[PDB]
Amino acid sequence: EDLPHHDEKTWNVGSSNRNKAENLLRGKRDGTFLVRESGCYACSVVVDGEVKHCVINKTATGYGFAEPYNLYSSLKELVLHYQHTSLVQHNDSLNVTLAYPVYA
Repeated sequence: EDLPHHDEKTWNVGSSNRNKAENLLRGKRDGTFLVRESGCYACSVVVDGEVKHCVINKTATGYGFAEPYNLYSSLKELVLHYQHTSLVQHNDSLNVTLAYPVYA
């Protein structure tokens, strides 16, 4: 019953790239997502039938999608927040939550 997001291996694919992310998310439902590393981090998430990508900033104050909200202490804390809060506030093309970990 607890969210699958609590196991970071269900969504953090480690060192990867945009193409690999597209192949992993192809055919997945809206809200399926992953976090990838290498520009250190990014989020790939399915929105309205398309795979979308955005940067995850790693700053002095924490992780986030945009200032003044780069304040999450870890990637897991970031993911848990955006599991219930839409990314739409940061981008009108990203009206989605991080609902389904790619490997859950």
